[PDB]
Order: sequence, then structure tokens, then C-alpha cells
Amino acid sequence: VNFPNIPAEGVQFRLRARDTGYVIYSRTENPPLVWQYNGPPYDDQLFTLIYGTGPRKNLYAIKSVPNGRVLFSRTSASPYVGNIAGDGTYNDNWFQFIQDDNDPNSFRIYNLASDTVLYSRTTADPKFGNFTGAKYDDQLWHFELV
Amino acid sequence: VNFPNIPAEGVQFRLRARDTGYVIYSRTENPPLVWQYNGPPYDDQLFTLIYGTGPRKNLYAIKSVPNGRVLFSRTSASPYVGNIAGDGTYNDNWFQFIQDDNDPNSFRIYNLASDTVLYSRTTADPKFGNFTGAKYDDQLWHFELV
Ligand SMILES: CC(=O)N[C@@H]1[C@@H](O)[C@@H](O)[C@@H](CO)O[C@H]1O
Ligand SMILES: CC(=O)N[C@@H]1[C@@H](O)[C@@H](O)[C@@H](CO)O[C@H]1O
Ligand SMILES: CC(=O)N[C@@H]1[C@@H](O)[C@@H](O)[C@@H](CO)O[C@H]1O
Ligand SMILES: CC(=O)N[C@@H]1[C@@H](O)[C@@H](O)[C@@H](CO)O[C@H]1O
Repeated sequence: VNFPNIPAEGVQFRLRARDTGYVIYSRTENPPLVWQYNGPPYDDQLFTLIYGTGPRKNLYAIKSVPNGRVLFSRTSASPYVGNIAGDGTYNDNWFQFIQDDNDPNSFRIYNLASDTVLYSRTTADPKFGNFTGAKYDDQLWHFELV
Repeated sequence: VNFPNIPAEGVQFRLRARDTGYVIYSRTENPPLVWQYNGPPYDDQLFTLIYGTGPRKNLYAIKSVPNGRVLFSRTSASPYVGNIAGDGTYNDNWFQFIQDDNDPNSFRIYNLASDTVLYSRTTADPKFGNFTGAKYDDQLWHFELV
């Protein structure tokens, strides 16, 4: 089931992991350009959604407020999770927000092109990334409206 | 996770529900045109896949062998599950095959446009249809190779 509380188009938010409490950032300098962060609020943690239509209905591009780049999640080349300019020019720029089967208040950030979800953990490196496999709690996210 | 054993493009198969053992049929006359059936093998139970590309990567159109129509699954209008001429003109003609979380050999027939899965049951009417909500075993299918 699609997450029932997806922010309206253009509404700004942070993406915060339910369990770690870390947020995603998307920047243009100093790789990794997309990663998780535990610290003060920076503008590169702010996102809006571009609503997919037609073949992209129920998918969304995740766009950076300060730099305008959208996220991608792929398995073909490094970096696997990154950003790129535009408004979702490429297939792997498009994400589905899938409500958790148990916790109705959180969702997975799912990529149709790559069949992956984003995760945030405190355990094994890489501590942030994408993943194809079983459901784990470290794949659960919140929209944090600002 | 996408079902790892999706038939090659153009290969013929039946869609049989794991629990009821009923198969889907798709015909042009006598409604319901798409429904479940408990009985002998007939041509209107035979399907092939059109492989989606580009924005439809990891999605598939399900085409009927004897009549050439593709399936649809929608919540907008009755019939909710049906067929239509073409090769996938509409977004509700496009399906993802999502492996079950527990049973690696079965999958849900998921529609991105409508956020529904197909089900087959012996209990309440309608005994075949689509559904937006929790995971139930009556939503599990096999590709039956012919
Ligand atoms: C002083 C400095 O570089 N701090 C960076 C900041 O620029 C921002 O990218 C943040 C993630 O929101 O990560 C921090 O490590
Ligand atoms: C053994 C191990 O590292 N397991 C992790 C699992 O805990 C979870 O983090 C998942 C990503 O959601 O990735 C797996 O590789
Ligand atoms: C005008 C209208 O309703 N168009 C629908 C279309 O949206 C789609 O549901 C299709 C089945 O793939 O059936 C059509 O009748
Ligand atoms: C309350 C109720 O009847 N729930 C059913 C559920 O058991 C299952 O059959 C599902 C289809 O997967 O449809 C639901 O309407």
C-alpha cells in the first residue's frame, strides 16, 4: 500500500529514518554526495517531491531544495545512491513510498527501476545505501515537515 | 523484491493461485470477461508477457493468447479487473510481479497505477478481484508453464 501521507508537491521536508533518527542529505561537493547525517539542520537535508504522472503515477522524484538535483538509486554503477540535475530525467530517479506492513506511520523509499529500498543503520559499512531483499526496520522512513 | 523467475518475453503460461488452485481466464464474450476458473485447461487461460522498457522497466503487460487483449486492474470503474485491446496503452495495463516475503516460489500480481494486487478466494463475493491493503495468502500466484 502506498504511504497515505505523502507531502503535497513542493512542500519541504527532511527524510528521517525511524530507528537511527538520521536524515538524508543531498549535496554537490565532497563525496558521498548523498548519505545519512546525525547533527545540526543543514539546507542540503531539505527536499520536495515532483509528482509522477502517466507511466510515473504513484512515483515521485526527490528534489533538493538548495541545489535542485534529484536522487537516484541504482545497482549498475557507483555511486549506487546519488543525485543528478533535472526533474527526473532518468528512470532510476523515480521512487514509490510504500507503507510498512506493520507500522502504518513509516514507509520504504522504493525504486522501481532498480528494485531497491534505501536504508539507514548504525551497524555495518556501508551504513547508508540501497538494498534488494527482505524487510528490515532500518529501511523505514518518515517525512519530517519543516 | 521482484519475482526472480518471470517467464521470458513471449513464453506462454497460466496464472494459477497458490491456495485455491484456480486459474485466471481472459475472454472477449460473456461477462465476467476476466475471472477465476476451477476446471479443465482452455486457451483463454493462456497468457504471455510484454516486457516493459524505459519507464515501464520491471513492469509487464499480460496478454491473452487467443484474443490478444491485455489485462487491466483498476479501482476507478467496474469491472475492476478486465481486459482491453492493445499492448498496454493505459498505465493500469502494467503489472509488477512481487515475490512473497515468506514463500520464494509465489508472487503478487501488483498494479502500480491502482496500487492493487489480484486475489483468488473461495470465501466472500467477489471471489476473484483486486485489492488495496494488507498481505493475504489468497493474493499468491504461480506461473504455470505450458
Ligand atoms: C561543515 C560541514 O561541512 N558540514 C557538512 C554540511 O556541509 C552538510 O553537508 C551536512 C549534511 O547535511 O554534512 C556536514 O558534514
Ligand atoms: C547481515 C547484514 O548486514 N544484514 C543487513 C540487514 O540488517 C539490513 O541492514 C539490510 C538493509 O536494509 O542489509 C542487510 O545486509
Ligand atoms: C476513458 C476511460 O475510462 N479509459 C479507461 C482507461 O483509463 C483504462 O482503465 C482502460 C483499461 O486499461 O479502460 C478505459 O476505458
Ligand atoms: C475483511 C475481509 O473480508 N478481508 C478480505 C481478505 O480476507 C482478503 O480476502 C482480501 C483479498 O486479498 O480481501 C479482503 O476484503
